[PDB]
Amino acid sequence: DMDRFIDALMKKMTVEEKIGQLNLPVIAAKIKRGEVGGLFNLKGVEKIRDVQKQAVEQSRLGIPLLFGMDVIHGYETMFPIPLGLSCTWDMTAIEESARIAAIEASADGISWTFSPMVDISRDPRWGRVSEGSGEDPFLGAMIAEAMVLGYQGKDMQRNDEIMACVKHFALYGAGEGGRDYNTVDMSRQRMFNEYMLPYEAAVEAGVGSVMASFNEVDGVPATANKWLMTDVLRGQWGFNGFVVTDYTGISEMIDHGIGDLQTVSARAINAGVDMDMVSEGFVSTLKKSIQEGKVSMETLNTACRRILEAKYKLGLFDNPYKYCDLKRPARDIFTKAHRDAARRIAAESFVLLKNDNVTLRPGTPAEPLLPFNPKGNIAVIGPLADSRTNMPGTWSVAAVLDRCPSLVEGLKEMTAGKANILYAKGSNLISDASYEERATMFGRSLNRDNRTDEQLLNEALTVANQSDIIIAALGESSEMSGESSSRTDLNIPDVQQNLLKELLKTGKPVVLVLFTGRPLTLTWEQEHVPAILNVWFGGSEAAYAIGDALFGYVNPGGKLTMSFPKNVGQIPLYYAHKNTGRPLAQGKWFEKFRSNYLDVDNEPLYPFGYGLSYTTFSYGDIDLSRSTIDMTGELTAAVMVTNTGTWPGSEVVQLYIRDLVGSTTRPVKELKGFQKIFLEPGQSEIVRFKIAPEMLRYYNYDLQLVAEPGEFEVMIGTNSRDVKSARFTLK
Amino acid sequence: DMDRFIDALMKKMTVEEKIGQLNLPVTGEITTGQAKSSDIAAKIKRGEVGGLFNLKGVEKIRDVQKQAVEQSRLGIPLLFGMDVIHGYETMFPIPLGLSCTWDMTAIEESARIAAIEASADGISWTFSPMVDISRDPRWGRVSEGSGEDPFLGAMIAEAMVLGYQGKDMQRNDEIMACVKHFALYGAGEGGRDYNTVDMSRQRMFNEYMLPYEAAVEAGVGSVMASFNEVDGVPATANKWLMTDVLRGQWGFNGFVVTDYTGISEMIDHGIGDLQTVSARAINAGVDMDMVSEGFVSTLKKSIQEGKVSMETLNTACRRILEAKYKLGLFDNPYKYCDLKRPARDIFTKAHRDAARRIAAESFVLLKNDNVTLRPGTPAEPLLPFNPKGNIAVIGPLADSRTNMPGTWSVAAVLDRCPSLVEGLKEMTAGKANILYAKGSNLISDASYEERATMFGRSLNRDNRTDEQLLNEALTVANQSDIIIAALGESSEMSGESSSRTDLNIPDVQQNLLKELLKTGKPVVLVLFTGRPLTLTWEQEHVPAILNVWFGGSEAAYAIGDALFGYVNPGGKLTMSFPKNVGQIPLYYAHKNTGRPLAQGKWFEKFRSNYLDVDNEPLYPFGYGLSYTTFSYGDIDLSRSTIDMTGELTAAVMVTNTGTWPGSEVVQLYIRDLVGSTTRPVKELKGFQKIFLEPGQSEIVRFKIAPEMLRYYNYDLQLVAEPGEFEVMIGTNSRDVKSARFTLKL
Ligand SMILES: [Mg+2]
Ligand SMILES: [Mg+2]
Repeated sequence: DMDRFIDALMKKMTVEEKIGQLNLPVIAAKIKRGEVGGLFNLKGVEKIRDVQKQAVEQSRLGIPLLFGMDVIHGYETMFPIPLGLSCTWDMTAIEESARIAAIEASADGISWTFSPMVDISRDPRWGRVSEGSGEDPFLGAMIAEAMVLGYQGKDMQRNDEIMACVKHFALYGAGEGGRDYNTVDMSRQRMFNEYMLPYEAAVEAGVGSVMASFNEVDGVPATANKWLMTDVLRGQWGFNGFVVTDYTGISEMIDHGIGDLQTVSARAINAGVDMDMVSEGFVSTLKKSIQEGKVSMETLNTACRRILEAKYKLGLFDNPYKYCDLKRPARDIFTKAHRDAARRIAAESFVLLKNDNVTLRPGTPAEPLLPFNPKGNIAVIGPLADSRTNMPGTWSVAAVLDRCPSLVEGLKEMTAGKANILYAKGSNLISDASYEERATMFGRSLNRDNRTDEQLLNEALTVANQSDIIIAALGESSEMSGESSSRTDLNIPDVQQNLLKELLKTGKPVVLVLFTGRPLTLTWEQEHVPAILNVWFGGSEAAYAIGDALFGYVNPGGKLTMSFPKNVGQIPLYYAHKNTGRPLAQGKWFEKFRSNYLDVDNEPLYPFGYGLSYTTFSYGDIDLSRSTIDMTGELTAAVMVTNTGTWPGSEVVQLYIRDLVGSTTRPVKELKGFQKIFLEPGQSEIVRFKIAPEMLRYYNYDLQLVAEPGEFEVMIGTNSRDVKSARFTLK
Repeated sequence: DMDRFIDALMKKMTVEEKIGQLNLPVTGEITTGQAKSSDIAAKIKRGEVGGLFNLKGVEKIRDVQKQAVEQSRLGIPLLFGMDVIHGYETMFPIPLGLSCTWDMTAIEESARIAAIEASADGISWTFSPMVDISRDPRWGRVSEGSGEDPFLGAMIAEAMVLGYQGKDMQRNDEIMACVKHFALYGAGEGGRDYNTVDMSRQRMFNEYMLPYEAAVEAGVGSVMASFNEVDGVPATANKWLMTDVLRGQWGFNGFVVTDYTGISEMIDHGIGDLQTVSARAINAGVDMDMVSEGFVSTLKKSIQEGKVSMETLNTACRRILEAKYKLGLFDNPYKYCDLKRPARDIFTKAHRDAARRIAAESFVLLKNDNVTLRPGTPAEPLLPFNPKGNIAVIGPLADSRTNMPGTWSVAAVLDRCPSLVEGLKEMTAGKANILYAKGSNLISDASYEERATMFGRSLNRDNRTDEQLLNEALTVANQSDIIIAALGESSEMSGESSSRTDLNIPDVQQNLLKELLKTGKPVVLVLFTGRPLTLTWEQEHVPAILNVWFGGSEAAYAIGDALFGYVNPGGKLTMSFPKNVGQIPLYYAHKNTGRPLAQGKWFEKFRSNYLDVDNEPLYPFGYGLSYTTFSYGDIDLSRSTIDMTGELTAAVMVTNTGTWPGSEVVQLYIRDLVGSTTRPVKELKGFQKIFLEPGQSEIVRFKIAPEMLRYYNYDLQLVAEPGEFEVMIGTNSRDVKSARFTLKL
């Protein structure tokens, strides 16, 4: 068993060797000296197996390395960016995507992924919303569990299972101004009720590791916050794994302004940080701090033991080359089977935001543009129409970017012999050249040239006037989101929106195929464009998935997981908000002396849980099996859902609960369940949710997790806004 | 003594009479909320009323006080309250504008004058000062406060309280003040009034609380509970706030009043029914119920049921009686009911002359670039200029009397204030011709204009086309020697329940501005606003920009004073002006983060920065220009190391290097370089407003002591830690000279 093996190995180690287990650089001589616990961002089973060999046969002790990577939404087969993927509301598919990424990464030497990212954000200015699962902790928690299980399985003993790492602990999504890395501040009550659940869910799913965040919390960088890294993570949640820093998290505490490298390195290990990514703080200062009494041998031994336990649980002491089978890449990476799964999941992720009836043929009743049969001349226009490299999304560091089909390429393939795909670039990404350069970093160039926006527009209008339909492929480049990609404006960029306006003016039907890593401010587009399909960034097979949706091979069933505001001046806008003492009643905007603005109502353009279908669904009234239950009781909430349109399709039936009165103020609703159903036209299904007091608990003023007696409102519907309602009492 | 008198009075009182002292109905003509009261005369007779508010006029107040004194069983006199915010009838600048004077003597003076006028007319109690810290210029109530900084906020709070109350409120021209809104109301989410507030305890104490504490320590007689929740509890039910901090920590001896229907609004907040939330309020330390009738209609039942004790009720009642006693109302119920005072104390020339001086002192010169007026002559700034020829005054703020005083002017006579055109015409009679055109409406949307001009601020929008308005303005402009573009907000685009998601000069006004600039005539933007605006376009394109906020009843004259060079602008901003609303919140006293963007390095991947704009406000905290220029020598520190017992002096020579006499606000900032928690990159810890003649120099000296270096650490201990400090002095928070020193144990 483990405790004896590790007891025995640690009794053999020098202090330098114990310190070395805590070092994660991004070398050959360091491994020989036992100064390396793991490496990251090394790609290829060949390079990795050879680094493992050195560790195993050329260090005094032969301790095997962990090999890490940001395997975030795929290894080479790229699934949608996590924010897009969350809109599937499909935990089975989400688990599957993680399973596949693990199969591919493990095939190539990787034993550890820095995933899932589970940070709640209510602030769409932050580029890293693309990396998460939206604004809601219940859904965030369910996804956290699905991802951990996908990567790790039961117990990481299979050679196609790897160690997951829940990040970024904690509260990194609340950075002020939506500006990445910026100050975070909130009450403890808000932390636990509104931000913490997804981290806790990952811990409770058995996640092997946790990554400490860049932000301060209560004026202490998270990487030195003992309350977080020990008292909450271990003391409250019983986490048995290890904590890694984010990239140079330790030395960045110097800039944060809490001390010199020795001081913050000591504070980090004393807080419960076990492994040091890149900074070399632990390696270069811990011996000196042990000599001065600033860090005890107990503390060092604990950190070391945790690293060794992780290696042992991965089976690395049984076999250092568990994940170095040179025959696996050919069998496991970028296979048709995997790519087909990615295409299926990508189509499932898209959110149909609008699909109004349009007058297509003179005299006929108006009908929607989507879906359409692939025939005639199909214009595909815009700076996202013919880019391979922008398809997979940000966070695709192992992807072969220029191997992904562009939208034009994929639609060409899918329509060959049936329709002509007519391309025009239409516009640059944005007017400002310098902006375009930074927005297309990391190999995402759109090959901007000397052609002016007027030139590009004119060419596009010529093409558009040759066509029967216009697919406007517009929005963000993939690197307008991700890390260090914060925006103060959330529009479709200037020249693209002008292009869109001019395309509409041709009188040809226009479908907006929107690429984005985040919520955008879309009021103009909602007013003027007949059809809006949010495709996020769908991964390496996005082009094919988009064709599937456009041509009706798949009926869109995605639902938003983050509010879409009308303007940046409404931020933060989130569905699970408090009522205030002066709530504006529905339809009363504007009212003086209510909580409202002079210039816009309080509502998002599209709420949490919003998404349309090529069919329609109708909800009957809610049946509650009980009108009252006590602290040990239960009841069932039941609703009949009917497919009332002409298309087979899926619906995400959403369960919300409002605690009407609290000892503290409670949100106007909270997601507490969901079921994704598939119905043929005319078919009905009674959807049942079990409601029990465990679900009704919340962190009160004293941070006691309790359900208080009183009345609750149960709401069920197609999104967080449009719901059927019923009430019951807890005694 | 007071205790004996109050003991005796309380011995006579029924439970209903003690409950009645906690009740504050609304009456009169002033509207500051939705709910209205009824049956007040009979309620007073029954002893069910402790005070009233929104009643204006000494004759009306005297009649009502005579009903209280002569016709209730016990004759207990009423408090009479009003929002006397920046003036009674003689109106000073809106508080946010006034804060830009950086002149505590003038601020105190303005409060003194307001107290003299209000007290002359029956008022014993003002709901002032508002001291809420805000970093969010979307919020309309930034107009009512003193900006984003707690040090300056605290000094202003003291100045206002002292101005209203004096030493002890004994004089008949002294009134009770009420610090509001306790607490954290300026941090409402989205900048949307009344919305959720949430923050850490450390943030509360380091960043938000000091101004409330300063008012308490100045002896403020009352505190107003805020509308927002704090830690999930409406402030009106928050016992930690209203008891533990206010009384427990700060030793407040006065009483707590709610804001307007604050108690019944807790039902909406979602913490229970009227009885439950009223019981919670009084148990928390709330003593007086504004309008809701929570206390009067439910406390007896709660007392019968054991939800509120007799000791709790007695304590709340005693606090109200103590307030009345300290104001001298038991000695003389009619102290403030001198029917002959209004004719001699209100809206006098002396008061109005002071308001005119203080208004000119409040303006902030944001830009004043050289312009070539005529070939062969070197370029000069447009401001100041001699009044001569044809001076155009154009825009929707050009000829509006009622928009001059600003929001929260509930007792002002709005249509008596001169418009800008009227004032400039008076000031230039026989010297220049004042030409006028409205030029544009306030904003394209007529429904918005209506709600923005409520409370008697109509601009008299007509059915003229934008074409008619613009063409008339262009005909004026093309005959004019200079154009005064009087643009910006209407007064009620700020104040309560006036939040904006866009902070531009409104559409049709900005279009007007573009067209005026296109004439090629020289254009001065005289900008009216209650809040920071997003002015990047204007800073690029307009030669001269004078921020006049809302100057009060004499604003038009003060504006003439500045334009014509009778006064040299010396105002400095007290709140950051963002480049766009996507940067909110911007504030100068911010943490470094772990990935600070080095100066001049925008854009850098993997630093804390945005893709589309740099991190900086257009105009930083403390920003303001003059008709002259000031230069700063290097800082001289008297020693480089001190201990906790010591002190040092930071000195710098400031020289007037320009051609005009004028004032400079010399600002002291300190950075605690290393902390056990992260510390702001700077914090204002002092200032001195100096006046220099051209060529004159002055050595400005600041005492720096360890007491100034304290902050609330992780454990909320108010401590100074040993280590390095950076002393910064300069003309605003951005442009500073630096020196370093060490603090030791
Ligand atoms: Mg309840
Ligand atoms: Mg220090």
